[PDB]
Amino acid sequence: RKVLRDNIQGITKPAIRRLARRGGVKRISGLIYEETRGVLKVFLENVIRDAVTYTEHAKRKTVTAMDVVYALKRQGRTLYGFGG
Amino acid sequence: KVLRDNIQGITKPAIRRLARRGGVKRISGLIYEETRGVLKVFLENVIRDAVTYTEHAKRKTVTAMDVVYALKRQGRTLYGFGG
Amino acid sequence: RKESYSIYVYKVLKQVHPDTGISSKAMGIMNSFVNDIFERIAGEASRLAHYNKRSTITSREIQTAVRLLLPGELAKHAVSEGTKAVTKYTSSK
Amino acid sequence: RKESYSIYVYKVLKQVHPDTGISSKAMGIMNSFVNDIFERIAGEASRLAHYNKRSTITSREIQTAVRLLLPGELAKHAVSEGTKAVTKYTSS
Amino acid sequence: AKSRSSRAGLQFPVGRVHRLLRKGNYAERVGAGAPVYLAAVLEYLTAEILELAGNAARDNKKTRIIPRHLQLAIRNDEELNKLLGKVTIAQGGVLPNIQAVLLP
Amino acid sequence: KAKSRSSRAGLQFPVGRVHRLLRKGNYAERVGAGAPVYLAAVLEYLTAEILELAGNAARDNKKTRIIPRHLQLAIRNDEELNKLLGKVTIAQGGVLPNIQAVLLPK
Amino acid sequence: YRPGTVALREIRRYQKSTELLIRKLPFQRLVREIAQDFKTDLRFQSSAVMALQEASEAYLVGLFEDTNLCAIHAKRVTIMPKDIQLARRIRGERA
Amino acid sequence: PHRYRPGTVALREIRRYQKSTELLIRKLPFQRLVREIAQDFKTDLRFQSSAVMALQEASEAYLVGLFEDTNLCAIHAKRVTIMPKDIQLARRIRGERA
Ligand SMILES: [Cl-]
Ligand SMILES: [Cl-]
Ligand SMILES: [Cl-]
Ligand SMILES: [Cl-]
Ligand SMILES: [Cl-]
Ligand SMILES: [Cl-]
Ligand SMILES: [Cl-]
Ligand SMILES: [Cl-]
Ligand SMILES: [Cl-]
Ligand SMILES: [Cl-]
Ligand SMILES: [Cl-]
Ligand SMILES: [Cl-]
Ligand SMILES: [Cl-]
Ligand SMILES: [Cl-]
Ligand SMILES: [Cl-]
Ligand SMILES: [Cl-]
Ligand SMILES: [Cl-]
Ligand SMILES: [Cl-]
Ligand SMILES: [Cl-]
Ligand SMILES: [Cl-]
Ligand SMILES: [Cl-]
Ligand SMILES: [Cl-]
Repeated sequence: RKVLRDNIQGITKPAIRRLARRGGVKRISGLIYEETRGVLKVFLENVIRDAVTYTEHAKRKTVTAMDVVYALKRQGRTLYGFGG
Repeated sequence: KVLRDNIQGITKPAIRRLARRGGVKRISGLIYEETRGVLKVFLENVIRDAVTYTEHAKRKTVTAMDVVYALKRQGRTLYGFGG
Repeated sequence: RKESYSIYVYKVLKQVHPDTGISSKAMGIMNSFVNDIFERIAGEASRLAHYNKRSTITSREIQTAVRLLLPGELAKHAVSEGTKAVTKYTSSK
Repeated sequence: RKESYSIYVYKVLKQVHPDTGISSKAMGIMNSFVNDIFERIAGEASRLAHYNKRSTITSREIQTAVRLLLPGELAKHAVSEGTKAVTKYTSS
Repeated sequence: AKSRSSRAGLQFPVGRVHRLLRKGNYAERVGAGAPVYLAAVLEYLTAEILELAGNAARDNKKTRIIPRHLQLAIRNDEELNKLLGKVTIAQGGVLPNIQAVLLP
Repeated sequence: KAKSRSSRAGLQFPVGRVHRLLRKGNYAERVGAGAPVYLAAVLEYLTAEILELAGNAARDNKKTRIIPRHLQLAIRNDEELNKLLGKVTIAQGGVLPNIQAVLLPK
Repeated sequence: YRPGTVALREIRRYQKSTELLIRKLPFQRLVREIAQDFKTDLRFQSSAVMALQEASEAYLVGLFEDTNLCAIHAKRVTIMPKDIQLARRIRGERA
Repeated sequence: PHRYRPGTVALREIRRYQKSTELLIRKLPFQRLVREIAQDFKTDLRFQSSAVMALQEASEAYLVGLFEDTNLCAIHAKRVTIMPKDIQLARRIRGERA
C-alpha cells in the first residue's frame, strides 16, 4: 500500500524504440516518445476501466485474465491465449 | 459476352459532389475510376450479405431490413429504415 | 419488424421542447436509435449473466451493461436515471 | 472459464502432421480460436433465428451464418464439410 | 400510478420492455427491475438527443426536428458522437467544416 | 456401448459437447439435432486448416513443435485466414517480417 | 472566379445539403446488376435500394474526408489515388 | 547497401525485432503502470499475473500496429522519420480521435 506515481515514465525511450522497430519504423523523431506515452496511457486506462467493471460486477477484488479478455473484446479487440 | 458495366453509370459530377460534401477542394482526374472501384467493392460486399439474408428466409424480394442486417455485418449501423 | 416507440418519443419531445415538432423521417431515425441502444444493452447484459453463470438478467446487469457501453460522462447520467426509476418503482411496490 | 478442445485439436493435428507436436502456449491459442469461432457462428445463427421469428436453431441457420462470417473459399469448403457431416450422420 | 411505467415515473413502456427482454434470447429469466432500469435509460438518452436536436432546429429558425437536426446534435456533442460513432443517419448530411489550410 | 454422435458423423470434434454448449448459451429456445453436427464439422475443418499451415511454418524453420509464432505466421500469410482473424491478437505471435521497400537500400 | 474559389463555394453548398448526390436510376441499375451476379430473379424493395444508397453515399463521403486528410498530410491540396489507398489501408478495408 | 550508418543499424534492428516474439516493454515497470492506473478506479484492487500479462500483450500489439500505420503515414509524406503528426493522422483515420 503505497501511492504509485509517474510510472508512465517506466515506458522508456528504448522500449518505445524496440516497439517502433517491430513495427518496421526506420527512423524516429525525438518527439514521438512522449506522444507514445500519451496514447498508451489512454489505451490502458480504457481497457483497465472496463476490466475492473467486470471484476466489480462479479463482486470480486481480483482482476483476472478473462476480465481483461472481455474488456478487450469490448474495444473490438480479440485476444487469444488467455482462456486457460 | 454481353456488357454489364453499370458502375460507369456512376457519374463524374456525382463523384465530384460527394468529394465536396467530404470537404475536398481539388480532385485528380484519376480518382474517378479509383472511386468507382472502391464503390463497386463496397456494394458487392453489402449486397452479397443482404441477398444471403433474403435467400435464407426463402424470399425473392430483398427488403430494407435485409440491407440493414447486411450493413451491421459490415460494422455499419444504419438508422431510418426500420419502419 | 422493429418495435415502434413513436408515441413515447413524442411524449418526451413535449417535455423537453414543448413547441417543437418532429418529422416522420426524424421519428424513423429516433425509432432506429431506441432499438439499437435497447439491443446493445440487452446483448451486453446477456453476456454478463452468462459470464457469471446467472440465469436471470436483473437491473444490476443492465446497469453494468450501461457503464460498459456508454462513454463515461453520459453513463453517469444514465446510471442515475436508471437507479432513480428503480427506486421510485420499489418505494411504490 | 472457457471450453478446452485440446484433446480434439491434438487428434486433428495428428491426422494432418503425425510428425509434429504443439506447445501448451500454442494449444492455448487454438482453444481461444475455437471458442471465438464457435461464438461468432452461434451468435449469428441466433440473430438469424430471431430475425425470422424461428424458435429453433437448425443446421440451416448454422450454414447461413457460416456463409456470412467466413471469407470466400474458406466458406465454400466449410459449407461443404458441414454438409458432408450432416449427410453421413443422417445416413449412419 | 397504475401501470408499471407510472409507478416508475417514466414515459417509456416498462411492460413492453419486459416483454421484449423475455422474448429476445437474453437469459432464462428477466427480473422486474431490469425493464424499469432499461426503459429509464432509453427515455433519458431519447431526451438527450431530442433536447440537442431541438436546439439545432432553433439555431436555424425551424420549429420541426428533421434528420438533419438529429445529425447536427449528435456530431456536435462529444458524448453522443462517441456512442453513435458507427451510425449513419439517413438524410443527415455532415457537419459544415473545411480544413483551415484549404481556405484562402 | 453406444456409438458417439461424432463417430456417426465422421468427426473428431465433440458433437455431443457442442450441442450442450449451444443450449447453455441461450441462443434460441431450441437447438436442432443437425446444428451441432454442422457446427462441429466447421470447427474441425478450420482447426485442420490452421494446423496444416502452422505445421508447415514450423518445418520451414527447422522446428518440430508448433508454437504461437507458427500459428501467427500461418494466419498472416494466408489471405483468407488473415481476413477471418483481422481483429485478433495472438499472444507471443510476433509480427510478419516485412520492411517497406522505400526503406531498403537501392 | 478562381477554381479554388469555385471549389470552396461548392464545399459549402454540399456540406449544407443532405440530398442524395448520385442519380436514382443509375444507382438502382447498378444495384440490380450486382445482385444479378449472385442470384437471378431477385427483386429489391425500393426502400432497400434507398437504404443501400444512403449507406453507399455516407461511406464514400466518409472516405473522401480521410482521403483529404491524407492529401493535406503530404502538403498537397489535390487528392490522388494514393490518398484513397492510404486511407483504406489504415481503415483496414484492404490488403 | 550503405555500410553500417545509423540507417543500416535501424534496419538490422527492424529485422531483429520482427523476428522475435518476446514482450518489449520491461515487465515490472509495466506492472507498476497498470497498478498505478487502477488506483483511481478502486482502492484495494489486485491483479492476477496473467491479467497483467494479458494487458501487456494487448498493449504492445496495439502499439506496434499503430507504429505500422504511422510509418505508412510518414512514408506518404515522402519522409522516413516518423513524427507526432503521423501518429495523429493514423489515429484519426482509425477512429481513435477521428
Ligand atoms: Cl527513457
Ligand atoms: Cl531512430
Ligand atoms: Cl479465450
Ligand atoms: Cl450519377
Ligand atoms: Cl476539382
Ligand atoms: Cl428527476
Ligand atoms: Cl407499463
Ligand atoms: Cl431485477
Ligand atoms: Cl456435455
Ligand atoms: Cl444437451
Ligand atoms: Cl437441425
Ligand atoms: Cl507461413
Ligand atoms: Cl522485407
Ligand atoms: Cl451505413
Ligand atoms: Cl496539390
Ligand atoms: Cl497516385
Ligand atoms: Cl485502395
Ligand atoms: Cl516475453
Ligand atoms: Cl508491483
Ligand atoms: Cl488485443
Ligand atoms: Cl525523413
Ligand atoms: Cl509533428
